[PDB]
Amino acid sequence: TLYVSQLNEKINMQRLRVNLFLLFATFGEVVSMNFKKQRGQAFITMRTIDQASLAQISLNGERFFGKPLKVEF
Amino acid sequence: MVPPINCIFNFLQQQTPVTIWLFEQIGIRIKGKIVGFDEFMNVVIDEAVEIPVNSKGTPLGKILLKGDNITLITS
Amino acid sequence: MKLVNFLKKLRNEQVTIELKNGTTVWGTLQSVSPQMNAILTDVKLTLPSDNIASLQYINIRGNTIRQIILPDSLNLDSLLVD
Amino acid sequence: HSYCRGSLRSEAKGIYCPFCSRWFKTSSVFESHLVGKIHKKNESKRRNFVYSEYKLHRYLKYLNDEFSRTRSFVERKLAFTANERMAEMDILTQKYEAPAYDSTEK
Amino acid sequence: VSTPELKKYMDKKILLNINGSRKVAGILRGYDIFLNVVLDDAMEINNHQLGLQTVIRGNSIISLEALDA
Amino acid sequence: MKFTPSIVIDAPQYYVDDLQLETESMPSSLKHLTKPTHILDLTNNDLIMIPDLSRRDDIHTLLLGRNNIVEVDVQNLTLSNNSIRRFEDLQRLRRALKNLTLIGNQVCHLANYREHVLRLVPHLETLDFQNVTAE
Amino acid sequence: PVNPKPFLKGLVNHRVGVKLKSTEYRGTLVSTDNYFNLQLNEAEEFVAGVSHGTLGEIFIRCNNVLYIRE
Amino acid sequence: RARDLDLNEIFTRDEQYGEYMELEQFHSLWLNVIKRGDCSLLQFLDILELFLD
Amino acid sequence: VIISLRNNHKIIARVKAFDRHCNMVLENVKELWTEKKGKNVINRERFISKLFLRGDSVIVVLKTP
Amino acid sequence: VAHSSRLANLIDYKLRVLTQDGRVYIGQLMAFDKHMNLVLNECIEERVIKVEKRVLGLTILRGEQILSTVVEDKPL
Amino acid sequence: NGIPVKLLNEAQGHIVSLELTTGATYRGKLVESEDSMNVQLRDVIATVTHMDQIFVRGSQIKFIVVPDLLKNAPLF
RNA sequence: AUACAUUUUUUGGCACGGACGGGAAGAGGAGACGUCGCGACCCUCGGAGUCGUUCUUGACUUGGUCGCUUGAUGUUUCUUCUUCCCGUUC
Repeated sequence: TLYVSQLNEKINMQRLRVNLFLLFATFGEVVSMNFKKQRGQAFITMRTIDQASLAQISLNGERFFGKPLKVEF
Repeated sequence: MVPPINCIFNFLQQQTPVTIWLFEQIGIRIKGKIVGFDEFMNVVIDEAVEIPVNSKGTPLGKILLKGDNITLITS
Repeated sequence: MKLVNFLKKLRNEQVTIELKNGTTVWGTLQSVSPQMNAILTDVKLTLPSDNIASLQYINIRGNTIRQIILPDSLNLDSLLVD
Repeated sequence: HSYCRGSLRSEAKGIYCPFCSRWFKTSSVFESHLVGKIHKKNESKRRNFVYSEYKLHRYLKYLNDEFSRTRSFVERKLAFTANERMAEMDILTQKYEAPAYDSTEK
Repeated sequence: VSTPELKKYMDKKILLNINGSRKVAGILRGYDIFLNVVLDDAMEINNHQLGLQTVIRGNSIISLEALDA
Repeated sequence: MKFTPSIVIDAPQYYVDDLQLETESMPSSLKHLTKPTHILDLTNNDLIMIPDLSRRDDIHTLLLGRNNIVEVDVQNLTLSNNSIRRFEDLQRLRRALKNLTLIGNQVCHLANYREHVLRLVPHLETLDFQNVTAE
Repeated sequence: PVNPKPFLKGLVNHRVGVKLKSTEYRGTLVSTDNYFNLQLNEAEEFVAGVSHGTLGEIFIRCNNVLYIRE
Repeated sequence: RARDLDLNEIFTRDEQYGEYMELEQFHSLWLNVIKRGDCSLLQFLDILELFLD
Repeated sequence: VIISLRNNHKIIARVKAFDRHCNMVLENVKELWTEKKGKNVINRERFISKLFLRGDSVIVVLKTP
Repeated sequence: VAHSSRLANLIDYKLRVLTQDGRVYIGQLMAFDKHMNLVLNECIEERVIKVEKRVLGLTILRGEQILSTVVEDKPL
Repeated sequence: NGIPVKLLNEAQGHIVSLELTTGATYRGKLVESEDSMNVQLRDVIATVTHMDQIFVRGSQIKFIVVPDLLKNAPLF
């Protein structure tokens, strides 16, 4: 699982999750809330660990809905 | 606790102004006096009166209204 | 006595079925439950003025099925025997 | 060449016409009737149907053996019992959903 | 077979949401295995009470949402 | 490793995070899926052309990441990291589609690539994870 | 004292009218059962208090019934 | 050459690949046409025979 | 015999079977209804050879001598 | 899809499901009932212009409201 | 006995979602369930309007969503 | 290897060159009442977690508003033609 933050919190939750799924499907088979605490963040879970590492290195700072995303394990 | 059957029995004993509502039918109501009792909600109610609901009065005789289409009772 | 029994006896019949919502259903009855739940194969759903939708397997519920349109050739008296 | 040309002839009533469903004394009146407004109307409205009827005719003739075969089948199934009719249906079904070549052929 | 456990709601005022987008109010007095309700009377939802006590049939109840906690 | 009926039948099948099938040089024999999937994942394969599909009425999402798509013969189409090079090669998408992603394709660096897609495929609402705006 | 079933029994071979889940009816009652299905003779179909047709010999299914009346 | 050739998509089960022709359906439609039920499957076939002549 | 039905279908037909639920096997079947999207007036009816029927549908059966 | 006899024998298959209201529940049948109630593993309610879509999850579905069930795909 | 019923019972405690025939979705902690799906729920929203302790009669219930943890064990 | 139909399920309260489609313009589709969305001058600003007992479990908590500058959708009353473009079919 990778933890993403610095995401544009204006996107509706279901759209955010569907774009997240689409974007991250390129690395392997793939949780986001809008509470005050959790807004602008998401946890993306992959079946394979190598997929998570590849995603992390390749999409670090990728412009998503206008902002550069920050990814971490 | 006061069961429904018991209540019905009490009503019957009394002979009081009962106003029945119809299931899945807003516009109409019934108003009479309970005469009968059944294992199900079905009863016979002599001197009944059909009522159009306020969103007057209409003529009606003695009737048994069937248990399945009952909703409300009061007596 | 029972029509359920009769229904059960009717096996492997290519039949139309009509529902409470009017949907016409062309399919082969592989089986039916004691409570009229129809299990069809080689199924074809059409509405009563619009296009058709075909399906391989459909288990329709007993409460829905208004009228099962029976086959062309059928010996009814024989079926009705216990 | 034949059907619409008075192919149906009777020694008594003469020549019948598929389109107008009437007979005719001689070939002469038959020919001078094929230009009349009536026959024009009919042959112009009921053409497709007449032709389809004809096809049903000749194709059913070419399939006489199949027609008979089926009628037979009908009578058989009809004279079956419950178990019999069921087993027969089973057979038709198996024939229907069976490989065209068995792993056990010569 | 089993009794509807409405002993929590006994002697409390309840919104009986009933068939056909209607409502009833009133304090709960009794019930049975079919979920018929016997209740000391209240209004039909502006508002107007009918009856001293009331009995609602089981089938008719959509919901019985508690007014009191 | 032909995309075959046998291949599709042993393929991981699951409900994704829609019904999705987990999946090659040529797209073929999709008939065997029986139109039972909302999504099909064809990522990391060697497909050259997005073509060869049977009539599939269910199919709403196509994830085609890291393949070799250079030509195009449905609501979401993800084509990230493929080989589309000319704006004109994207023309067949006008006949479909609301979510489109073509990132990491040479075509991306062509002058006016974004405006070209917007005018030729107006049904797209989100392009490359950015909202198509009125301006 | 008067329950419904006995009343029903009493009212056999007598005029009755039935409303439905709606159209009014009017006919002489032939017989009844526990399920409250009906069999009537000289049936007249009161379409909201308008005798549309006189059917005669009929059998009413129980679940569509609303009420019985003289 | 013809690996995806399937007869069952051309013949119904009641036709048995040309053995029989399914005319029950047409017996139905026929009942619908004559506006009655005095007509049996066999009487319908008896009707069809006319077209052999 | 004729049967009235919940969905506005006058079923004129020959009865074959009968049970507790008032389900019926029917021969010589002739239904009567009206396919009509308003304002319109059409009266339609179709012949069916053999037909099973469910009982909840049945409102009132009748016999015309 | 296979040529089954009953519903019980086709347990855990991905299922299309219609209900009286007109919604379409899709998901794997985990468990059946005497009254045709269905447990669905990964359930998606699909309602109708064009298909509106909602992912539900693990769903108990009452048989009263169920009209008919169809097979969407194979297992796994 | 019904396995869906069992599942429902198990879901007691958990936050179930719950739509009726009317089409009025609820979400809440499942307080009590019976053989007939006579559900009680706490802290329940009602599609929106917040409300305390709703009771619902299974007859009028359409479908129930249970949390996906119950998928795991150990009823099936 | 040799079993039944009268409130919670299934006896229901159901029902009333030629076509086609989309979009735009010009002439002689429009009004409620709701329910979920494109933008923003705005608002707003950040299965998990704890404990008792024992080598693994039981308890307790947890987008709203304005526009559309021609967004999407049911109920419910009343009363189309021509031209241009793009796609399917023959």
